[PDB]
Amino acid sequence: QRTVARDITLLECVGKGRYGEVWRGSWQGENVAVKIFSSRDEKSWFRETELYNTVMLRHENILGFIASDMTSRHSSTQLWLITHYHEMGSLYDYLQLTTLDTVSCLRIVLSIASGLAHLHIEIFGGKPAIAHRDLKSKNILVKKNGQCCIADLGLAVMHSRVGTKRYMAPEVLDETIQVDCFDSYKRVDIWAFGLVLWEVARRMVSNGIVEDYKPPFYDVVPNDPSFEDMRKVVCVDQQRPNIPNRWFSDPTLTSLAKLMKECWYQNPSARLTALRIKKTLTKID
Ligand SMILES: COc1cc(-c2cncc(-c3ccc(C4CCN(C)CC4)cc3)c2C)cc(OC)c1OC
Ligand SMILES: COc1cc(-c2cncc(-c3ccc(C4CCN(C)CC4)cc3)c2C)cc(OC)c1OC
Ligand SMILES: COc1cc(-c2cncc(-c3ccc(C4CCN(C)CC4)cc3)c2C)cc(OC)c1OC
Repeated sequence: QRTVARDITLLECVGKGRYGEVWRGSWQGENVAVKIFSSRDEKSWFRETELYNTVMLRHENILGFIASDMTSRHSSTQLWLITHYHEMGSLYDYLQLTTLDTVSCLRIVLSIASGLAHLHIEIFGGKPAIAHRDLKSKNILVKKNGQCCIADLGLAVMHSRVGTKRYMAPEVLDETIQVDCFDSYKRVDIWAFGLVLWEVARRMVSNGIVEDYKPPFYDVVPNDPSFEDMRKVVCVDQQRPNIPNRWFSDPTLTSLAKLMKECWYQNPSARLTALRIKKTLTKID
């Protein structure tokens, strides 16, 4: 009645960590991305699989799902997540070398805001509201058309492993987050979005000037900062990323500085919503 061609050829490893590995693969002559999970991070595969079994997200700024595969091995279970492949790689990767102009900077950040607002919004008929819980530049991929997409729903929570410590909001670091209020999780994503917006804005040229790529808080915490390192910076001293003087000569960067400030309020309920961020970004330039 029909052949079901399941063979995926793994061609090149494009990422390896404690999570496991990501591979460029081939299925029926087309590139796919294959995430192979470590034993240590099986729950990330289960959570993303459970979410996609609940709602088949389809959005230009969400990494495109293809498949979740569990295969029985002699002494172990093998877990793969198969997605669209974005050959330009992560935003983290891309910003290291590349500088941006006004149009490319805005296109990047508005595409991220678009993906994030899609996750956050409940649609009746539709989708549950979704918070990401690990938004960062390594979890955003660059597409050839200049838009980005959001990746890795292994920590996501639906309404109707913990986050990367460098990007944790103050209420996560001081353990005051209202864990029974779904809006709490959206506001944690907004904080992290503001940090990503800062990372990208630094790489936008104005008046012949650009900042070097740096991760958020590069100047105040070590590599692999501890919870305590982050809590002292963000909660106790209430530091925020630096806005360089040169941004205030450029109307786009002046507007982006204002926006990122309104993602970083200590009071989570004062932060902008993803929908409000989108509207603000459509009115810039
Ligand atoms: C099991 O595993 C994998 C399967 C595949 C795959 C390969 N060929 C064809 C298919 C297919 C799709 C859909 C139908 C429909 C047709 C309409 N009818 C009314 C209901 C059924 C049938 C067949 C699939 C799903 C790829 C994989 O990897 C890319 C798989 O591994 C994860
Ligand atoms: C998993 O991913 C991929 C899958 C496939 C693929 C392979 N065989 C059959 C199908 C299919 C056919 C028909 C229906 C429907 C059509 C309308 N109604 C009658 C209900 C049933 C569904 C599915 C697909 C989608 C191709 C892909 O790429 C070209 C995939 O992407 C990598
Ligand atoms: C963040 O997380 C996930 C990401 C991906 C993913 C999807 N497309 C492309 C990539 C990629 C491709 C290529 C490079 C390099 C190699 C060549 N060049 C010299 C520099 C660029 C880097 C990255 C990835 C890593 C898939 C995932 O799941 C299957 C992820 O997990 C949810």
